[PDB]
Amino acid sequence: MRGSHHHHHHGSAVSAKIEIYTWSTCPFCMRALALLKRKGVEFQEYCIDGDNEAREAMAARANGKRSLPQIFIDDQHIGGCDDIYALDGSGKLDPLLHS
Repeated sequence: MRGSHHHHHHGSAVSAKIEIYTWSTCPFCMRALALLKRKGVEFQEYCIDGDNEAREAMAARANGKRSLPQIFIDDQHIGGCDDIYALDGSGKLDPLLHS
């Protein structure tokens, strides 16, 4: 196990769980995607183009909301494009990501 290792009782290593439900061609979804990509974070996109079932699954987790996109971090609901950009503008997004 050669290398410069970091020790702080992590045990098994996980990182921020970031999810975004999208339509690929939605300009608001695209805008939210761009922000996340710029940050360089690892995340999961659920592109649900024309997928009615997945939308109902999304709405179940997002306060019944069916608007796109819907964003989650560590299983907490962040909201849509405006929401994440508002958090970033007030310096609240990076420590959720989480740095």
